[PDB]
Amino acid sequence: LDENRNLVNMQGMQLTGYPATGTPPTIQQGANPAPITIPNTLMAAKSTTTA
Amino acid sequence: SMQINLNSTDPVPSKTPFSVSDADSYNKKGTVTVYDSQGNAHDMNVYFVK
Repeated sequence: LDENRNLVNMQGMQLTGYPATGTPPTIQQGANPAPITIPNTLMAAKSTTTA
Repeated sequence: SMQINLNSTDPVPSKTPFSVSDADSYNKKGTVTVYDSQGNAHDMNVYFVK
């Protein structure tokens, strides 16, 4: 991880990837894979609409 | 030129018609890029509803 926590190699270059996005994150297979970040984030307070 | 192949166990995308990126609204996504005379670039998304 870089300090933005974008994944990088020994020389800081961004390991591009196909982004799981949306909610739950869904694989954008075929979107331009671009720099991938693993930043920590709050676990969204999302409702128990159906249980 | 972009070519695709599919398997027909897919349903109707429940939210029909297609919309830009809402996740259920397409059986597959595609992307390709084009150009214009200013030297710009656009990016095109391609989607499938069957």
